[PDB]
Amino acid sequence: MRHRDDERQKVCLDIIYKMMPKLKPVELRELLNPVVEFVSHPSTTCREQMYNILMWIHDNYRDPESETDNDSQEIFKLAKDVLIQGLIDENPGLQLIIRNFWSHETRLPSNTLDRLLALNSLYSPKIEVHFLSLATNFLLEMTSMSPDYPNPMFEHPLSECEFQEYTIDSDWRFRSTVLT
Amino acid sequence: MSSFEGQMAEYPTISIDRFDRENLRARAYFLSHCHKDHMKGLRAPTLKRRLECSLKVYLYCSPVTKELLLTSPKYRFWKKRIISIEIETPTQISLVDEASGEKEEIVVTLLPAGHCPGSVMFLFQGNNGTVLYTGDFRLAQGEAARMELLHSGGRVKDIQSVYLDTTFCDPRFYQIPSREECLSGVLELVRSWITRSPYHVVWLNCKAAYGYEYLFTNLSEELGVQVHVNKLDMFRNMPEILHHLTTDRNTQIHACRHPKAEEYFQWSKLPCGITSRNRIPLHIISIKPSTMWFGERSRKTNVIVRTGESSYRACFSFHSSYSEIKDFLSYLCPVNAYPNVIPVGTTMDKVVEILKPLCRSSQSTEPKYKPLGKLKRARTVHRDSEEEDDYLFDDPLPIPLRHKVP
Amino acid sequence: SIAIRGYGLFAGPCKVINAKDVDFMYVELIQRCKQMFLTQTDTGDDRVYQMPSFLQSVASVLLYLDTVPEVYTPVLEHLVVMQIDSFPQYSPKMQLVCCRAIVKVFLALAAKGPVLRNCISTVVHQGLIRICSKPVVLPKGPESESEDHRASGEVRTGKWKVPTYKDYVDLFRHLLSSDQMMDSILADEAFFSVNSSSESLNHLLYDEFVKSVLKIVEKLDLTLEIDPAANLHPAKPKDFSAFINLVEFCREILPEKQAEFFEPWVYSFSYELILQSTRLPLISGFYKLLSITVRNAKKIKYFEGVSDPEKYSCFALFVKFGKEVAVKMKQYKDELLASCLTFLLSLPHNIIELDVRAYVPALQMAFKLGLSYTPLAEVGLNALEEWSIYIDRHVMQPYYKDILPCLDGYLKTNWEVSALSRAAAISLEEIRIRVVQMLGSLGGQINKNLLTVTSSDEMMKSYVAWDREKRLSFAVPF
Amino acid sequence: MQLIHWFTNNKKFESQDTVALLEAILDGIVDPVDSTLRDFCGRCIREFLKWSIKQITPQQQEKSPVNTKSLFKRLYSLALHPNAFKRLGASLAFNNIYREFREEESLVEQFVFEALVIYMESLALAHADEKSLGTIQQCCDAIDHLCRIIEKKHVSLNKAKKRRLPRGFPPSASLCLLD
Amino acid sequence: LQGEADQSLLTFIDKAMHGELQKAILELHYSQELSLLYLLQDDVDRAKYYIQNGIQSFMQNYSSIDVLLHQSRLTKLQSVQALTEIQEFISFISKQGNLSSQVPLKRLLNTWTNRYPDAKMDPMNIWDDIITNRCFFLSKIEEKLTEDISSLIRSCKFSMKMKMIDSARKQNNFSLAMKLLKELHKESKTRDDWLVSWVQSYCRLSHCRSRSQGCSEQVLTVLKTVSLLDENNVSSYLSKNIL
Ligand SMILES: [Mg+2]
Ligand SMILES: [Mg+2]
Ligand SMILES: [Zn+2]
Repeated sequence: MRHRDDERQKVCLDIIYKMMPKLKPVELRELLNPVVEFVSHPSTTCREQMYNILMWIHDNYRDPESETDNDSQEIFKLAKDVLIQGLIDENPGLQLIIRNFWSHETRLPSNTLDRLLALNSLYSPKIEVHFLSLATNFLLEMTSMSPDYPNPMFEHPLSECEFQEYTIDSDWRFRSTVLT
Repeated sequence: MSSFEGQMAEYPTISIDRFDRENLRARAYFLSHCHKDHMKGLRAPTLKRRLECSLKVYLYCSPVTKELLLTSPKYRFWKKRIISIEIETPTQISLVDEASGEKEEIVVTLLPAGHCPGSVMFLFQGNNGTVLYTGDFRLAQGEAARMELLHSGGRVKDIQSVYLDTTFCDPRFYQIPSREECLSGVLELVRSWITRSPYHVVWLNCKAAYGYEYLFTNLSEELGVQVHVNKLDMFRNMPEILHHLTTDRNTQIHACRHPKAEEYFQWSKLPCGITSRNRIPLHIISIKPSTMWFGERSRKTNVIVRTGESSYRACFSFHSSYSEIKDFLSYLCPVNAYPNVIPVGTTMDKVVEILKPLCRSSQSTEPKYKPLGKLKRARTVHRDSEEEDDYLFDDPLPIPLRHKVP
Repeated sequence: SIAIRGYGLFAGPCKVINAKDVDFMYVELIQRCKQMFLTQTDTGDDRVYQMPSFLQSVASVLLYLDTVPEVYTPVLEHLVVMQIDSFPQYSPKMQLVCCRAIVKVFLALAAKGPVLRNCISTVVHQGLIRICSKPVVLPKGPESESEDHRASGEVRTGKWKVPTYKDYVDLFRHLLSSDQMMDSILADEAFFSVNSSSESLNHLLYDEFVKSVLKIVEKLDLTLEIDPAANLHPAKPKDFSAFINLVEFCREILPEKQAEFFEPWVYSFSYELILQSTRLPLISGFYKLLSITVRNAKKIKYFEGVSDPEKYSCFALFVKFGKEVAVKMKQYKDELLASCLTFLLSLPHNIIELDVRAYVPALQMAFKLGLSYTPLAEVGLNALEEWSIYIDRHVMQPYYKDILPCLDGYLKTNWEVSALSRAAAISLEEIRIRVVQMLGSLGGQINKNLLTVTSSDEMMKSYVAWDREKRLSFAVPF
Repeated sequence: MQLIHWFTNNKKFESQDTVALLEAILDGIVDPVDSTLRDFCGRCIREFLKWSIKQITPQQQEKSPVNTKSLFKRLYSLALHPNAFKRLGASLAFNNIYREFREEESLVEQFVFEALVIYMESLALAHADEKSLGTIQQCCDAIDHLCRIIEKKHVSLNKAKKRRLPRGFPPSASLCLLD
Repeated sequence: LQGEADQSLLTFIDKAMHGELQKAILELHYSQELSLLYLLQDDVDRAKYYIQNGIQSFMQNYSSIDVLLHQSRLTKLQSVQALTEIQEFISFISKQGNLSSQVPLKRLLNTWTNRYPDAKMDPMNIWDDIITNRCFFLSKIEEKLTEDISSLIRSCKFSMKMKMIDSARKQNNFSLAMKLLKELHKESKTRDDWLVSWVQSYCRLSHCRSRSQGCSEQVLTVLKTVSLLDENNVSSYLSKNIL
């Protein structure tokens, strides 16, 4: 796998993804230690398989209390870290896949305040330049599921409105005269 | 020429296009094409004596190269030791030692070169990485991205070294026209000449033995006339080329060769002994396809130039130009790159410093920290004798005391 | 060539020279050169590589006869012109051979009489005209000779690109510095050491180049015909192109030989350029030539100790012209304003000391435009360094608070110990380095003006709120 | 264009938004560097005058030319400025709005003599300028436009009505063409 | 730099620069100190490399400070003169034509004696840094060569030291001024004009000091000046110099 070859590493990751559902925690950990090295790989097809492997690991190692053997914990931590790093992937399609994986209702709540609370867990010292943009996107994507979202922001058009004349020469007028 | 010593730095047990001095100990021989500058030592008496004393050493080449090589009577002793390999077919070669039973497997891939009948590339893959040997190739700009076997999943493979052809690796040969343009020009000229009378003939002063078959075949297909050559039995198994050549001297287009053909043409006589048919004199024009002559011009020139009343020159190169070489090497982006041949004008250092910015050497490092110890002054030469008046100035500041111990 | 050398070596000491055959061979050589190079306008693949030998033989013959036929003087002048034109078509050694041939012809013409010394003047003028007739060098390569627009049937091998003025600069430098070449010419043939050996050929050619430049300048028609600065077109675009090429060639040639021979030409050249510039204030080549002239004058200390009357007249002329340019340049644009600022900042410190207030806005505009255009920044840095070095400190003191704040824009464009402790045309970078070195060279009493309270008050305007109350209340719909 | 249409239907003399838009356009039209912005601001002043006339009844515009008065007073302030670019901008604004200004009888009767005197003074001030700027040409074009406007409607200008008193004129209760 | 000998700092830098963490902060905030240490070890190439690194670090730091922080920008700008003088000395000591004659040395001394910090707006740390660097540079120059050049160097050092004492007096740094005057008292008596200048500087310092004191202490602090002022041995020099 360490050898630089796109097709070879791709079929290696395929073999790993196919043999993963029948591996032991220690074996899975010592086999995932080199798998996470594809986060900085130029090929956009090997990173996809690595992210598939990591999403499978995340979905099949959610249990934090049960199945506690000090190996599943580290595997889950590493998988979560690399999945978080995958939020700034160069490929827009792969980044969209990763953000749709994270934006699911199982991993991020649908309530606004609950999602704001949970977004702090998606932080890592790796994604710091883009953390604010990702958080704002995750917060604003919940607006589409709102009744007022497709409605117009203002009822009447300018064709039937009143032109507001600021006739009151209040303290604002002194500043407007001082300005120009 | 070929400045290659027929020995890669990664795989010294195999020799390519050179069998002269140290290649007599090699375990496998490779032949790019059938040019004489790439066949030094192939007919040596020492190599002849070695072949009859070994059984596991072979000569790998293209099938067309094998056909062109076995035709010559001087090289027919290789008939039982040549193994032809198809292009674009990754095969495994066994580098078994003769004396000891040691063995070593390597994967070679033959890629087309577009130079002459049988010219191919060699792409080796073994324990010491991937190396590429493009011996006398010809690629236009934007064609390196179309080689299937040089790509692994849509990206260029990791190549460790490239022994590329640097025949025209100099700013003199900036952009040589494609061979189709020269072909069209020569076709138009020969048509406009021979279309007048059946006694107008056209000579083709071709210096190289192989490489001009494209011109011959296309002229024959576009004019219906058959080119005359000295020998054509070498193409007996190549129907698409054999049916365009003829040994008869009663044809208009000629491409025969002779060491003293220049004086013969000056006397209005082709290299073949015939000078006139039916006692009617022949009107001969000479077209010499070459490239080195165009690389010395001082102003704007054309593909088909006229250097005399019955003399012409054509820009027909089977070697990649400077821009094409730069594009190819920049697209491959290898770790190293070694020039196989040095140009006549250029030298080794200039070709090396031209090829170096194209190699994948994008790794810099800060200089090593030079330590500074044992300062260059031992005794305090700047010490005072401490004689003062002590009354013009205020009292000295008392030495501080710090008892904090963290 | 063998026959000419033998005839020389024989009829020299033998004293058998007869004009009835020397003129014969002279006419023969001239007619052969005319029918081979001038009239025969075809594919002369080898003729150019053998023209220098013909020129050397023609010069060796011409130096012998005393009655030169006046009908064969044009053919000769035009022949030397066309030989000069073919200079870029030579190898680095063939170029030296061509230079030797030209110097030999000039030496053969500078010994007969004034009627043939005028031939040197006219051949230099025609060669300069031919060089200026070349196309203008564009910033990037022309679309015809571009990277990947090679037309069908075009072979770009050897010297395939059309020559420009930049290819004759080496020829003219060799001509203006032909001293060891003259020694090689004279020491070859025995008769060359007998006639007049003009060691001042360099000064002669320099004066001829200067007067030819003047004649070309006073001959062109730089008139513009038809928001207002957009529909303006040159009446004769070829004249405009020739003027640009002439300005560039002057920039390349004039500072040769440390501007030694340019001292007597300072006043006349400056007056002619200033007249052509005040009659055509929208041409930047005049300002470029004036900048070149002022730099060449400063190189030879022409204005040092001015405060002959010609030096003072030139000083008083430049003093008024600088004021006029500074006053009228307030409405120019990118190229014209750049050239005007370059000229105004190229002036010596003696003129600046008279009134620094008039030239401070020019330096400010140069520093402001240097953010995008690096050469203006370089010119401004050089001018500021010259002013800080040579102008009196008490005069420059009240102007640093206005000059230096303009240099702050270059400095405004990561890790620190507080983080690593927890962890346990020149480029713009060269301009920034020069600005830092400029601020350091100025003492602590001067560089403090980079940060003035007025600059801070002006820069604090981009940090105040547009409105002091929130107006646009948008409720995000969840 | 739609913003100019919307901010030109005010009813009071100096509306904050209308004055802000007019000042922005008049500061863009006097830009010494950019010419495209200057032409676009000329078009904007044209649309400003057009939709200030288009969004008011003729009986009300004769009573109080709200936006026309502000525009003309600002053009007069720009035409007498010592800076050449502001005078050039005022001349360009008039050369852009003369075709819409002459289609209103009351606007002409009220502003034509004042504009003529102001632009004559501007052409006089433009004496010390250069011919490459273009202030002389634009000012002469504006003066020719005003001259044609006066020639076509000279029958109504010969009467002694109460018009706007131009600059440097003695106080009077009427203004005719003889003055 | 003042001439002492202690391998503490050199061993400390050697131990620190051999670590990925310590070296990365030593090359960032103390590159000028590293350049000076390499100049002390007669390593001109490394010194020039580190002074260029220091120029780049100053540029990076100054480009990151906010515009509204005027005091921080001024404090960062107060080191450009020292950095540029270090780079200028590195460039001067590199060429060989400067060690043959004394014209370039006199030019350098004239450029230094006309480039001083602000006497009242630059704090005493900038003055101390610049004067110490100039003295170290002059010492290194004198160390290569061996009215000769040594007397010129001594006169330049004395003049710079006196200018620094004047600047310290003008900034109410009376203790530092006294400490710098006491160090120059010995060498000022070697020549004749140096003694008069030293006595006059001491008297000016005692006058400036006698303003924020009581009337009983002013008399005491100024009584020490009359004996130095009306001295009779320098009367020969005073009778020939009217200033
Ligand atoms: Mg070959
Ligand atoms: Mg070949
Ligand atoms: Zn034949």
